[PDB]
Amino acid sequence: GVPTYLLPGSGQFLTTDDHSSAPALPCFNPTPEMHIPGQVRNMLEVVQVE
Amino acid sequence: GVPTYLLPGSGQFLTTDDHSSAPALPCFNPTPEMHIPGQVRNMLEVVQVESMMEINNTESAVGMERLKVDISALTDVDQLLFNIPLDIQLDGPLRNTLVGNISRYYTHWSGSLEMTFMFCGSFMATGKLILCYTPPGGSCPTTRETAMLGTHIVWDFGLQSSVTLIIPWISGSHVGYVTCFMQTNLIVPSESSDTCSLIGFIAAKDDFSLRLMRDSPDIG
Amino acid sequence: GVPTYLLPGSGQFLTTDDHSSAPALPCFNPTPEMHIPGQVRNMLEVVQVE
Amino acid sequence: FYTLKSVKWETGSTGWWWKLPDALNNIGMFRSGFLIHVQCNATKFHQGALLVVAIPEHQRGAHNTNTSPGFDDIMKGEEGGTFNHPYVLDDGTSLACATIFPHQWINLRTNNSATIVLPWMNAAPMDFPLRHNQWTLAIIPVVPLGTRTTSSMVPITVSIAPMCCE
Amino acid sequence: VSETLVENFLSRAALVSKRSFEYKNFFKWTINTRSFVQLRRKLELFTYLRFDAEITILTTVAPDLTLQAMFVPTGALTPEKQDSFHWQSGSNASVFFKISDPPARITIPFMCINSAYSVFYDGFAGFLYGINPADTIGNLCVRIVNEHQPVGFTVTVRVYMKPKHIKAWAPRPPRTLPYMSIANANY
Amino acid sequence: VSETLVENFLSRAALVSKRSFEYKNFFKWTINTRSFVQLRRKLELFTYLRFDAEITILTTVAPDLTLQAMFVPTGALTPEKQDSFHWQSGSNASVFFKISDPPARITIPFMCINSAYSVFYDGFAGFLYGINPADTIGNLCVRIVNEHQPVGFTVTVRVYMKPKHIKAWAPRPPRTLPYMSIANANY
Amino acid sequence: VSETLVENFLSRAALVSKRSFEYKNFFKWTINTRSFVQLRRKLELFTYLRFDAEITILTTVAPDLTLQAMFVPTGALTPEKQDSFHWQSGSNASVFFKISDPPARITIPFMCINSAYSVFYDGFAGFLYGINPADTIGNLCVRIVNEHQPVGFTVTVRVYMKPKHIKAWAPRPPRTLPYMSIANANY
Repeated sequence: GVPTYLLPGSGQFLTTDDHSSAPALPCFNPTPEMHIPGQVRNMLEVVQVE
Repeated sequence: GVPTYLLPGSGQFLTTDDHSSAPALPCFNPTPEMHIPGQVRNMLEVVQVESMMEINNTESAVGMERLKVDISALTDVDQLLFNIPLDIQLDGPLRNTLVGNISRYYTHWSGSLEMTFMFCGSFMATGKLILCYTPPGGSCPTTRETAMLGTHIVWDFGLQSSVTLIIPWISGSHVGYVTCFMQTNLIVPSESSDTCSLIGFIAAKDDFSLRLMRDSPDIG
Repeated sequence: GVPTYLLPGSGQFLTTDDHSSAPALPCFNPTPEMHIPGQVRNMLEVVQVE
Repeated sequence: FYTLKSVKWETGSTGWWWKLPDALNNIGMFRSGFLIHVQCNATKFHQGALLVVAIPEHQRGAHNTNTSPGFDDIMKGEEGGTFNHPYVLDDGTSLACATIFPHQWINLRTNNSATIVLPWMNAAPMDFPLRHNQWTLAIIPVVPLGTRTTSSMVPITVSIAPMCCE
Repeated sequence: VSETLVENFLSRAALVSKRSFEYKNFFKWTINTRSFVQLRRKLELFTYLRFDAEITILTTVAPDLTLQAMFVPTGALTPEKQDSFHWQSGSNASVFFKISDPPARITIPFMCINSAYSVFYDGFAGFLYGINPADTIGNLCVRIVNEHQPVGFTVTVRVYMKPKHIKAWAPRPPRTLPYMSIANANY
Repeated sequence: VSETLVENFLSRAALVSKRSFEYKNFFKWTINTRSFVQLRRKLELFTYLRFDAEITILTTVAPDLTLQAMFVPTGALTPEKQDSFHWQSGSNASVFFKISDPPARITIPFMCINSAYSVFYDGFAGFLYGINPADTIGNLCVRIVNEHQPVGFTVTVRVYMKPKHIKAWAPRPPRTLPYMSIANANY
Repeated sequence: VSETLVENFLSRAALVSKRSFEYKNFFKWTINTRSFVQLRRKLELFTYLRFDAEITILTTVAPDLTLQAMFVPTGALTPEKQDSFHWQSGSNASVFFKISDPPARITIPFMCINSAYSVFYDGFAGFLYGINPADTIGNLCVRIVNEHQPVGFTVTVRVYMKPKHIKAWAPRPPRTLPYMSIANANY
């Protein structure tokens, strides 16, 4: 086995960091996408509307 | 040594995730495979097999007398015989079917169904029947003169002993009817018995799909 | 540091699994091999003897 | 290519089951590919249907008790038993879903013959034929018969032929 | 600007539920996201959107107690007594976690039958106004798994939600008057 | 569709056994899978199948107690007293785990002498109806390893089973009448 | 067949020693492998063999106690009192482990001066029958490192041995009569 040691900051819970999560229902297919008009990606497309 | 730190969610125990496990008996050989016929890999190969259904949904019918209907010559003229509500999660004529008992496990379903009827009287007997299908947006016609408006087929035992009826598909989101009508009076010879019989089959087509798995309420 | 999380089954002690072990005396030389006759490798060589 | 004793099917009849390895055991014997031919005969005036099915590993169950069945009730042998309750196949599995097994329909209007080829189906390559009932040939009358008069004989005859028994 | 994307605009990971119980005995919270008016107003700006949950359950007590948290989707039955046989069913996601460990984490994928969640539904179900039957997700039931120690317990549970993998559609003007209830949008 | 494969259809990982013991002293459970009628009916649909076990033992007590869980295959002897010399034998899989740690996990490979488990056996052994002598797997005996502290203990053990690597043969119609016993299929 | 190799035939990892001590105070066990008659008979089948030890010490108590386990090879001195200055010597392998942690593990390489261990020695040392002076390995002395808490302790130590990297020579017929002692092979 590979040796290791814990850094300070282990076991804490931030609220802003992003990590992978364990799925609840593996091998479950969501319903697929569909081209719905009016998709917005950035909020600066909102503020340019008069 | 490499440094590390524990994410939140360590040491928990889910019941659905898959991971490798430590073996109990390492370097132990199982007995090898052998080509046993009838191997199934996907459960949609099960539901495409046709199965009988309970046509005679009336009360006081116990046992294997729920699978057939009677059409006596002296009794009925221009009378409807049966109807099938197309509600698989709900009780009725389709509860004890092979397409029914699988799809109680799953909760979302969509796919085209196929129904096959079969006559079982004598060689001599003839007579006509019509099979009106009604979409869920329309009411089930209880009169024949309104029943010719919907999609129907004129079935004649005599010339043909069986019939295939394709149902257009609709998903289950939160109802459709397949009804029958006696076209003409049954005529039989003097030697054969008067009472004949019908049997209805059901089998899903290949676009039948299931999405979300749950436990079954069928068994206690 | 690399992030990680513990699977269920950590810290247990099986008796059949094989893993690497920390040596007691590192950089210690054993006495070398020598061709001793009658070496057996598999136990089916024993049962074939009448 | 052996033949069995012909049975009489009437209105009150309710089913028949043979155990294939056993029912054929008591005739001149001690990899087996079974072939089964079932043929009844009637005139054009009779009517009715059957259901010839060959259920593998069919484990029966005693009605409304806790006692497992015995040596004589299971291995009747070469006579063939009768279903006490054909609608639940004597084990609770419904007859309506029984078409998953290899089966053919004898409908007296259309035809009066059925033929099922049964291959060797066991996990072990060897089998004890005195202590194991491999297949169970079962015929079940779904729609009973009827004439103007009382019921007729309409005899049914099962013909079994193995290949490469040992 | 990497800051103002919609995938970054709704990833706050705020609290949604906090209800304790003293040693009815088990905690059942519906998954409707209209709990706090801070997060609710940020979802008023879009008509249709699509995401996943990433639930985190944080637990503090006032002791080596074990907790079970079971997720139940829509259509399946929900338990009513703590030792019911619905808890023993394995057709639903359950997680077993202690108190001394770091808190549990589980993500819930997109489970509407349409292409997106309908935040606003100008229509009726059956025959209710503003209730889409394909919108709701389910509920998570949290019980404890121990024989109760006859001492002073106070088990308080906090639930956090980080909606990620956001896609949005049809931006809408924000709400300026305060809310009346959580069933509809009165003023 | 990735959902409806047989390898995914029988991988529920449900509970099979839960029997506590108070401080006879050790827990011995047979490995027959016909414990709960929910899992038993899902195995009625197939004639022959082949899998492995992946046992998980979850333990909660009502304290730094150490537990031994020993697996015993068929043909070998099973212990009858807690301090017997069968527990000291090393020709069988044992695992030593605490309570404070995350729960133990061990998988049991396919150990029938045939090509698959025979769920239904229309035949007799020796001379029993419906008992295949090559079908059974063994049993796991769980004892504690401590001198008993003379205080109020309540050690409750839960065992979970995830059958994976499934292969199936010969689909069969499901059962509609409820069970009478677990020895056979009466009604 | 991967099952019946000699490297797989003697890798059982069984128990060899179990002797507790109550709070002389420290546990000293010789490393002779002729402890249990189950493992001893499996070593009767071969004349000369060669391996390494892989000791595992499992410790349960009836509390955050720290344990020292020191290995002493042959020729070096062994301690007689718990606080002796032989424990402070650093010319021998020592391991410091707690109770709450998972148990300690240490492997001991092949340390005979010949090419293999002589299980049977038809000869004399000096001037004893059946004692080869190059056969013995040493002994491990296990003490505790704490000031004793004046309460009821019961510290029980179990030692396991997995001989791996096996090579064997000259197979021999097994023993059928039971043993008289562990010094020789009387009957």
